[PDB]
Amino acid sequence: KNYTFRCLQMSSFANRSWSRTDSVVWLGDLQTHRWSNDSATISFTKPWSQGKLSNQQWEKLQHMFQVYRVSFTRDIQELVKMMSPKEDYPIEIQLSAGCEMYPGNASESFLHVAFQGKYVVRFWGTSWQTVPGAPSWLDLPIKVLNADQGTSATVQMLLNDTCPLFVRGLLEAGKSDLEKQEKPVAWLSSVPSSHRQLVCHVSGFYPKPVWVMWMRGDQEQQGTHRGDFLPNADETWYLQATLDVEAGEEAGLACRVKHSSLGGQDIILYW
Amino acid sequence: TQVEQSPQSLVVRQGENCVLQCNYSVTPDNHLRWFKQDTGKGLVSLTVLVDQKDKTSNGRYSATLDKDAKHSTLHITATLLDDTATYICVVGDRGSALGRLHFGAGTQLIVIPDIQNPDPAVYQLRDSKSSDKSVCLFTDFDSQTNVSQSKDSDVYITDKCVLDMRSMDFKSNSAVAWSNFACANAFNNSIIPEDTFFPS
Amino acid sequence: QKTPQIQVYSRHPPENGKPNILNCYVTQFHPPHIEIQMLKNGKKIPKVEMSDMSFSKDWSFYILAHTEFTPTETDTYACRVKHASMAEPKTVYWDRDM
Amino acid sequence: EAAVTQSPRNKVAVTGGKVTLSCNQTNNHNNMYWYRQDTGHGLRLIHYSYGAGSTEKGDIPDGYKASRPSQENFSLILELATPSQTSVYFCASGDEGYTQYFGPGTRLLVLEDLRNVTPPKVSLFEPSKAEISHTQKATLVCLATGFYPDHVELSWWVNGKEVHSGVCTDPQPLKEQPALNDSRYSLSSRLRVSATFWQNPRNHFRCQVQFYGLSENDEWTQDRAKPVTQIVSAEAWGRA
Ligand SMILES: CCCCCCCCCCCCCCCCCCCCCCCCCC(=O)N[C@@H](CO[C@H]1O[C@H](CO)[C@H](OCc2ccccc2)[C@H](O)[C@H]1O)[C@H](O)[C@H](O)CCCCCCCCCCCCCC
Ligand SMILES: *[C@@H]1O[C@H](CO[C@@H]2O[C@@H](C)[C@@H](O)[C@@H](O)[C@@H]2O)[C@@H](O[C@@H]2O[C@H](CO)[C@@H](O)[C@H](O)[C@H]2NC(C)=O)[C@H](O)[C@H]1NC(C)=O
Ligand SMILES: *[C@@H]1O[C@H](CO)[C@@H](O[C@@H]2O[C@H](CO)[C@@H](O)[C@H](O)[C@H]2NC(C)=O)[C@H](O)[C@H]1NC(C)=O
Ligand SMILES: *[C@@H]1O[C@H](CO)[C@@H](O[C@@H]2O[C@H](CO)[C@@H](O)[C@H](O)[C@H]2NC(C)=O)[C@H](O)[C@H]1NC(C)=O
Ligand SMILES: [Cl-]
Ligand code: NA
Ligand code: NA
Repeated sequence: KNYTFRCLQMSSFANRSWSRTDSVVWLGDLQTHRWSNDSATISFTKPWSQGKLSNQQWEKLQHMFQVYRVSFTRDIQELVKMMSPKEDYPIEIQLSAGCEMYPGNASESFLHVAFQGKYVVRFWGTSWQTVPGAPSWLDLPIKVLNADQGTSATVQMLLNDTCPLFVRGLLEAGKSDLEKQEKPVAWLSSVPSSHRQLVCHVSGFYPKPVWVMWMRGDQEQQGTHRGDFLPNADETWYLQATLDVEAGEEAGLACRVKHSSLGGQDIILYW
Repeated sequence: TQVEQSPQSLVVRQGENCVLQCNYSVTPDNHLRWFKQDTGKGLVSLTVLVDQKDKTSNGRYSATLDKDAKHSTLHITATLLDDTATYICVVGDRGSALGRLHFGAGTQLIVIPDIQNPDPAVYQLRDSKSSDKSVCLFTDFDSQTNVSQSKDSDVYITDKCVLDMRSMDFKSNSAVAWSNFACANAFNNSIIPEDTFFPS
Repeated sequence: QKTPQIQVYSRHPPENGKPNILNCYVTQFHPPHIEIQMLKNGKKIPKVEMSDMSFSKDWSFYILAHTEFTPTETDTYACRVKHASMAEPKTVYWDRDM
Repeated sequence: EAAVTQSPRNKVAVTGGKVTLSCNQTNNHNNMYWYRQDTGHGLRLIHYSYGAGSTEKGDIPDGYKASRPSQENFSLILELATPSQTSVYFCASGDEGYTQYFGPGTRLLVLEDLRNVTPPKVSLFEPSKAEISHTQKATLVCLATGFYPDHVELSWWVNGKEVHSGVCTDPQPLKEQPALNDSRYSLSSRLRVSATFWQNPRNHFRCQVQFYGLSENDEWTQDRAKPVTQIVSAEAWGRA
């Protein structure tokens, strides 16, 4: 039960002038913060998004980011001018930052930077560095970003101390939302597929771990194709399992669904 | 402007201390640098302040910075004549070349020098080539004396000026007057000391 | 420049005449500039809520458009997506059986 | 000691003329910057460059073109000079760090017309015997007169070497005809030495005035000599 905290940033630069930066923050599969370009301040999307920080501690932290966002926008603009005409607009930059919480007050922080949808740069130790696969021209940006000692000290304190502290508080304040149990509802349906395809729908369950198999009596069908986990708007999950069968063979088949919320009483739907 | 300096200008006597103020609104504020600009010349870096509550020193120059207040002061202890200069406050918004420098308009400092032993006199000097032409040199007066221009516009008189014979540790005021007129009646409009030596 | 996958699905089990939420989950696209419409019989539904855009470990973007709807035997519901990657807009119709 | 040089150091130009301010730097700095200094303002950025071939607009780029032909050289080009571009221009360079190393400055004056431009006459006045006996000190006085505009550098030279000790020069030149619009200027300077030093007849004293005016290429229709950038000096030997 190791929760990963993710501060996702997306920045788009269309030309020299026009740009926008939007962020979202995840603790596991729950959104905690939102920061639209239009908004001057970071928005809580949960009651407990402030964690265990005081109002004074949060203001300090928010201000750090407010300066960051404006600063970052100008830096990228200047870095483009520096590399010009090697690299040109439009430019897409993504940041994935945060810390992965382990038991026994253990964690591991990270700050990954993608450029045009490719992971090129990370903050490691006490400096920025390129990763394997990165183009060599980024060495000048990296040299320049590593010149700024103030930024380095700040990010170090942010990744080493501030992240694990904050996230450890989040886990306490948002315990009831994190550990919530939402029950799945299931329903059946069928379509042709080159031979019909039976579909077992499972919707409205939390947390994400779930077990869904087609069965005839007590015989797990090997042809059961589990689909992707699709989200609902109310922060519950949707999954479907399909089984390809022949016409007149649908009789006998059932869809069994196991989930922690149901607590023993598995859902069994017969065709 | 995001960088304001105070006072705009000030006058002090040799030996006295002065405090120069810098207040800024620059965001973010990575570092603050104090320059010295002698009249005509270029920019000489005195010190650079980086920390949240930094203090620096450079002989007679010491400075402080408080980033919370966005305030910095430059202290000059025991002013000398050579301190006569403009003092410029510059804030950098990055710790790298991606930064823009934000410049103050400056603070003009004048240091009035301490004339040890005055000996005011008006002399006549002769041109090395054509000996008929001459100038009148009012010299070796104290700083409290003021040299005014002549009533006659054909007579020219310069502002007072201080030179420093460094090897001897000696300073002297002077002003020059010429026309096309005698030296006895050259600085009449100026209120000159009564013990002013007029040679024969 | 990756091309967007689209998946249409209902929150609750679909019953004719009975209010429900219809979801459109667009994923695996880049760059993140995108237009997502939800249609009823080819016409643009008003007041369609949109989740904040985000991205996965592989740096691919995703977004969940959703809206209220009441399914009938006649009414058709779809999700229309315009992206730079696709020459023409891709329409994916809802099928309650799928 | 990352030094930066500028040329010219002082320039008189006419309206509509072309003026090129150069900046050389041997420190292998990628980044170079152009500023101008005006009263009531701090240094204001005009153009900057992140490397050879690149030029980027500053805060006040209007009326200026930049040029970075090499890592070493960065030029500011006034294509059509105007009086408003009268200023002191400072060049700078730097690496990836925040420090910018500034050049010594370039004084540019842009005149409406060059008709009134005239070099100085220079006279050296020898110390009075009265002063020598009274102080055991000797004051030479130099006098630059009849020049326009007021872009002069007066310097003292003893035995072919420049002297700073015991010198002071008027902070600004005075106008000879304050009533007239384009008055000629006069400037004075003093050099004080010990009597024994002045009395030595092997000591050669010289007052040098560097006048800044027209170049070879500038057009000239008047009859008097072409008032070009030049030195004028006066000199005298010591005597017992
Ligand atoms: C990160 C985990 C946080 C967890 C805890 C908080 C969670 C709550 C939710 C918050 C949600 C936030 C949403 C945003 C999430 C994404 C952001 C995650 C990454 C954080 C990075 C923050 C950087 C902080 C520093 C900064 O703002 N740098 C700014 C401003 O720096 C100035 O101002 C500072 C004031 O603090 C400091 O001066 C003060 C100082 C001086 C001397 C000594 C000490 C201090 C600096 O010296 C000074 O230079 C600087 O412009 C940086 O360069 C910005 C860019 C950094 C990211 C670059 C990424 C690589 C990009 C590669 C480009 C390649 C493509 C090129 C074409
Ligand atoms: C902050 O911690 C790092 C080590 O932690 C690693 O880097 C972080 C940014 C984050 O990604 C963690 O999950 C990583 O485990 C310290 O870096 C070391 O610093 C020492 C001394 O300065 C240096 O000798 C080592 O080379 C660094 N280690 C590595 C792996 O590069 C850093 O000093 C810490 N800073 C502060 C202010 O606490
Ligand atoms: C910079 O890019 C933006 C965003 O693409 C440009 O704004 C767009 O302009 C086109 C017209 O060609 C419109 O169809 C879009 O609706 C505009 N989008 C937005 C968000 O405004 C902008 O014109 C570009 N600016 C420059 C100077 O090139
Ligand atoms: C994203 O946010 C930035 C920062 O607020 C916007 O930049 C501002 O744009 C407004 C309107 O064009 C100007 O009044 C400000 O001068 C800009 N501020 C700064 C700090 O540059 C930017 O326009 C926003 N982009 C979009 C597409 O909404
Ligand atoms: Cl200016
Ligand atoms: Na005397
Ligand atoms: Na000299």
